[PDB]
Amino acid sequence: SSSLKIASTQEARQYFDTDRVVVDAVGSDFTDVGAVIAMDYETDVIDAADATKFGIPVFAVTKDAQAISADELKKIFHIIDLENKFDATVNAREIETAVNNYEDSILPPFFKSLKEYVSRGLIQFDCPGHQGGQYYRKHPAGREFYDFFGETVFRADLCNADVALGDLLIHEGPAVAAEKHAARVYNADKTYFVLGGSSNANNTVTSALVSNGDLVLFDRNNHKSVYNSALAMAGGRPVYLQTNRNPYGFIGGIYDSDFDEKKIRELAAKVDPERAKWKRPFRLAVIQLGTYDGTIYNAHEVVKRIGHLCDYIEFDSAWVGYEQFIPMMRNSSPLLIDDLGPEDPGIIVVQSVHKQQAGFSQTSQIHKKDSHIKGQLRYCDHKHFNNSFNLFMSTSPFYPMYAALDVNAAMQEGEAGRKLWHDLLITTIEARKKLIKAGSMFRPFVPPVVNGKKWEDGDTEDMANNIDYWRFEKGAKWHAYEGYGDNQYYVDPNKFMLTTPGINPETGDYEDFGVPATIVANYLRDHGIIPEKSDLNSILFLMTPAETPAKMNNLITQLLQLQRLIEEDAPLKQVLPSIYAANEERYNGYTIRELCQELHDFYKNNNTFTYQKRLFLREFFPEQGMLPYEARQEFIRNHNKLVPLNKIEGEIALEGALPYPPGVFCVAPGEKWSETAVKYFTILQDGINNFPGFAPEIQGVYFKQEGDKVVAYGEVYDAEVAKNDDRYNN
Amino acid sequence: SSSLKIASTQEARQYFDTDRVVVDAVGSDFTDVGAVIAMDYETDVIDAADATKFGIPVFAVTKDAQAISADELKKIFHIIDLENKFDATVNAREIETAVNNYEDSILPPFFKSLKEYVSRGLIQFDCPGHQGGQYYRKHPAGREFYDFFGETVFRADLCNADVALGDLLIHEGPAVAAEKHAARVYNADKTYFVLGGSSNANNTVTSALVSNGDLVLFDRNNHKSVYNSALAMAGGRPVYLQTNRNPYGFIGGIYDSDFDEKKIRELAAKVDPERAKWKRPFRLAVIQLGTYDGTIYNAHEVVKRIGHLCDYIEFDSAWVGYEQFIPMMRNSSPLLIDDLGPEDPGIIVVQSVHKQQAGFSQTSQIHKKDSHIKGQLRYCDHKHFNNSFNLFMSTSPFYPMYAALDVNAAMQEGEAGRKLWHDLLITTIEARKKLIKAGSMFRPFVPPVVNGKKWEDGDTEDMANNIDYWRFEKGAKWHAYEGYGDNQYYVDPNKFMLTTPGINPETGDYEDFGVPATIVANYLRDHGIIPEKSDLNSILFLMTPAETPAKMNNLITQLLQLQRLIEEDAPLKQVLPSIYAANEERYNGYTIRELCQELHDFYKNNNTFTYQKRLFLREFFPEQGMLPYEARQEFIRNHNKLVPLNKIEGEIALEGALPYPPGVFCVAPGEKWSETAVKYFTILQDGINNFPGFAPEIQGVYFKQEGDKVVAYGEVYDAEVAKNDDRYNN
Ligand SMILES: *Cc1c(COP(=O)(O)O)cnc(C)c1O
Ligand SMILES: *Cc1c(COP(=O)(O)O)cnc(C)c1O
Repeated sequence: SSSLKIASTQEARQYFDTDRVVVDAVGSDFTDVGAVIAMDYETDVIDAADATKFGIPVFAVTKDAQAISADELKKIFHIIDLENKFDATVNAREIETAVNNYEDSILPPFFKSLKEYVSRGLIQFDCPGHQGGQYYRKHPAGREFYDFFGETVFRADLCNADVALGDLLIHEGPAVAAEKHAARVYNADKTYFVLGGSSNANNTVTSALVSNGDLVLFDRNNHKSVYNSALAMAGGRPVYLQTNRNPYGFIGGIYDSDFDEKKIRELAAKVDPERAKWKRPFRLAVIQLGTYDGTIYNAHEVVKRIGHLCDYIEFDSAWVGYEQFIPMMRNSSPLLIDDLGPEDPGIIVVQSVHKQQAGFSQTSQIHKKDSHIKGQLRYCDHKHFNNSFNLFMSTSPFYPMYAALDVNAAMQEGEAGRKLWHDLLITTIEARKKLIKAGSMFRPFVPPVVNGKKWEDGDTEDMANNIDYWRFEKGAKWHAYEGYGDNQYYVDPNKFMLTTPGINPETGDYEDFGVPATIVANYLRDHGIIPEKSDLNSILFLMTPAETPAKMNNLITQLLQLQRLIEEDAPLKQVLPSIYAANEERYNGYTIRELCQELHDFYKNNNTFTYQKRLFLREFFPEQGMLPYEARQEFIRNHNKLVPLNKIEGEIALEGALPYPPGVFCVAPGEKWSETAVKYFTILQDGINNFPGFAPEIQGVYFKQEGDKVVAYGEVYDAEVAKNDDRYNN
Repeated sequence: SSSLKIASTQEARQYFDTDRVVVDAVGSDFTDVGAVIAMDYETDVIDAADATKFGIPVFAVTKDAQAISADELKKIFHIIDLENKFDATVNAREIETAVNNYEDSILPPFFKSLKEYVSRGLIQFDCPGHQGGQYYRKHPAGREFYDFFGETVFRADLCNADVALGDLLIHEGPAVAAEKHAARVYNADKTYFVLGGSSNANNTVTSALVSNGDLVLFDRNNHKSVYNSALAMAGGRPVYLQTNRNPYGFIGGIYDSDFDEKKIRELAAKVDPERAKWKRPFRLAVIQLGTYDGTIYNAHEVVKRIGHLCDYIEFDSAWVGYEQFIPMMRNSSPLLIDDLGPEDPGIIVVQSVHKQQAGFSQTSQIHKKDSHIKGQLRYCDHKHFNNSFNLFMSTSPFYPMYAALDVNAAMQEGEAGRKLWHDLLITTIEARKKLIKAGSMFRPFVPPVVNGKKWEDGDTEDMANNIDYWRFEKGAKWHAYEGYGDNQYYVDPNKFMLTTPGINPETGDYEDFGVPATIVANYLRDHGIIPEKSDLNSILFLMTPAETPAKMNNLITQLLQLQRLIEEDAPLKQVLPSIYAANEERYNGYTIRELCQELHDFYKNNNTFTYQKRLFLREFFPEQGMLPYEARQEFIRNHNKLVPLNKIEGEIALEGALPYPPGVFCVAPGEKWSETAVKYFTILQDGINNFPGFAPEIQGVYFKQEGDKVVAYGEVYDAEVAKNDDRYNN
């Protein structure tokens, strides 16, 4: 027991002697216990130690060992004979050796090395220049920071000259040791540890595979990181697949139909020989496994329906990663597709370990699963893939940030790991029942009825393993998703999503009254609860085993409290203190209902959710005036100008239009501004200039303050400036 | 005093009452003190409090205030009349208000906000998914990690849904607030906080300015990050400038001559019109301000000699940043070039804040100083420069890592900051004197004689402000640098460098006996001291105000101890325990002198340092067979094969050859393997296969295990594979 303590029951106490460490009772969560020591009859302690699925060695003290039943013997490690004092020293050695092996076995390779390295108190003259955080504590501000985070995070901040922790770049020693454990845990062929966010992780993927002018099959929901890297950077040629959207504006998956061999090819107008010739016209297809709004794909049906058309497939799964550890979710896992022939695509998975797994912000993994085509000329080897990695991977990775990727792997590994997640479904499934039965107006976006009974009337333990309760059925009265098919999509259970009053189910039109989600997000924040995101008529909360019932019931106290107030038409001053404070003029003497109604009508009258649909509907994509790689260059060269929003229609944008919702590009670079877009943006822009303290987050557009109102402006192609620029012509 | 304590003298104790906080004597370093309280006659305490240049408010308790001299009054903030009890409460209020303002004034904007945000205990449902590190503590390995780094580093790990700390991407609120303070502190026009290492910082710079086929003036010493981003990535065309090297193999600056307008242009053979036409044929010139081995440029003579030939200039100053804060070093600072006309180049500075400043690994800044040409078509605005920023900046920066860039700015700011650095010159200058006077065989790479007397016989305080003692004179008996000129280059004082026995000064040839620096690096590490790097006959130690005399004398204890043993020909077992252990066979019965001599002869007989020169000498650059952007594409497309080292001469490399020393590319991508290179690498390769436990670090080359020896192999162009690949031809 180096750091680990020892859990003993009061009776067992007097009978063991590894009194070198910290002993403590059992009502423990057993997470800092290296050995458990109890009396044989104290069977519930042996059971508690057991269920955790942790593997803590249990020692049962007896006075009649021959009497312990086989069954209990299947739960313990060693027996301690209380009536024998000659064994007192071997007893202590056994316990100590046990604790030490327990620990030596739970810690991942890199973390264990780093931890031991720091235990040496080496005199560092290498870089970081802060060396031990000792530069920091010499200055008063440096000292506040040093005492704020603590001496350790600095002590363990090391670099390349600390060879005992290996080489993280070309992967050697503990650095690669840990990456290989990640592989074993995730069922991949190589895991690359990325410390620059899945943003830079994608940059590695695309920049390794895609060559200039190569055909990229594009999921239209893709994060800016894919657009820019695969298309604008690598110079690939996208061939988009339209997306399902709905009255709530929710980001859905790809149109069931868009998955047609025949269609895709025609749809591959782009390079007729590339397409109308090849077995696989696409170098890569990049698809969003799980979207921000809870739609998870059946990785199994995609690889089958489009694998032959692409050399590799990148599943950008930043919003997931855990579906491989939740039984009912196995179909969604692409790394659990064990039967890949030489004919199907090398599969690749990019996941932000910080988002919904255990990791510090900026930590992600790249799982490489492509041995099935290891022969091929299309096959991208490690030398090539590590070349890319090294284009974006810093020459000086933050070490404590690497150990986080390492401890997350062991945390997902084993039944204990998969037990942690199950327990979360039980909590989550209960918080939702509580909200629903409690009468909340904010309702979990889940199937109303399932198996004749209603969703909240199911056995939670059944719902925690029964996918029937988490699936978007083909033809949904409730989800509104139009172009989906069977056993194609499911609802991500760790995306606690709630919808707000304002949108009608059956009818799919708006209602007369609606409670903009923003009013709710703000209320929450004002009461010490930070929501992840809140669109127009929905608010989202991100789940991981960190959740505890108290915390779930903490969110619900506030959700019921905000409702009590909206129905009682309280004063807008009271419900949203701060917004009223700042915008006291504009919101003078308002009631929440005043605002709710007002905001509500804006989008209602503005026919909002109609525009959000077309934006991702193929019969409404903008018009590619310039290829993405091209539009960039023009931008880089300064051949552009700032057309105002209103008269920018049909102008070629040199940057993507990134509004919220949904926060994906709406006009890719090189695409010429569409009538749709322009209008959606105008609803937003005017919404900004009408509801101060409620303005939607936009990107790729700039707001010039035009007297009373502010005004959007975008960087557009200027063929004239370009035209007359003698730097390029000849 | 929120966290800040209070330093009072025993006499002053009984006279003040802000007994709400922690009070403590004065023998303080004053770094956790918000107010200092003493008796008027205790003048040395008021002085100690003063010299720190911290700005701590001093309160002087008196019994005859009319008697305190003017001079002392210029040192105190407020007077405390001990003989007045009615003022007891206003006295306490004053002290408390004082401490609170002191603090509110020392903390940078972002740190202060993050710190206050965490003080609220908000219930986080946003991402990171670990939310508070509470996911981690639920698992035994997660718990070891959670207890290892502590609760705070996790608590303050936030994202976008935590709006109160602003928007770090598009820069708003506390995030931009801090970035602007960095600008004020650094004298730039915009500072961009980069959390992906100067590696990604460079990717931002080049990727914003350089357009495809643009002309890049290339410092041949440039880090892989520049080669790859400006050339291999942006597809720029380099025009190299040869580099000064020496018998120690040390990375020097650019050849004084290479800086000739006429030469540069001819030298610009590349695109005759681009050159033999334009005022500025170059879009960018990327130059290494300060190299790994101590040579710092005079930023003032560069901009003057080559500014007109380029639109912008990127000074990759990752090995520096502090020369702007050291008086004698101002010439080297580019941001302290205040007189920039519309005619001269927008100046940009990239610095790794973690390297030799105060920051966590992966932290760097990009200083944008280009307002002087803000009119121009060549002028790269923020919208364009933030576009690049956002290509590599993660959509989820690690926040604690951002506050590090923030506290580093305040730490450099003010006389207190510039006082911290000076003090370091005084320690460092004294450690070297000690080594030299003590008779060490490892000698600081400094001018032997200066001002008639010898270097270690100067007034240290004079040497800490006198550049004469840190400069490579034109024609040096001692530095061996050949192509340098006057007041062109200086020796970086915060790069504690020592050379080893083995190379002859006067003669510039090897000696008969030599002590490979690796022997020393290894000894050191074996005794709890981590050197930053150790080449063939030199070992480097990186300095910052974190150094303390005890630590300096700690290194020296070990340096004298290793010497005592080398002269006494100890057993190789004893001097290098571990190396002997592992390689017990090979080094059996060895004495250190046996190895020293052996290793020594290897490079001697191998004429090593001659090859290292030509490698950066223009009349010995490889032959560009393929432009860098091209060679990559071919690599990406798989048109390649693994030619072994020995028969790889004159083959086109698809990856740079990265040996150590010096750790810069020796064969850029597309360049065909040169005779020089091949040999240099063969010295290394054979050295690996001869001195196990002493193998040089290589990259871009692979070692296939050929029976007894291992073998280097590089990715070379394969025009045939290429030739027959029907995917590209038409
Ligand atoms: C978060 C996100 C990214 C961007 O990566 P970071 O890890 O946040 O730096 C890329 N793809 C998807 C689907 C994402 O949600
Ligand atoms: C360190 C270095 C880099 C690489 O940047 P990191 O900060 O280490 O990620 C780029 N340029 C130079 C001159 C460097 O020394």
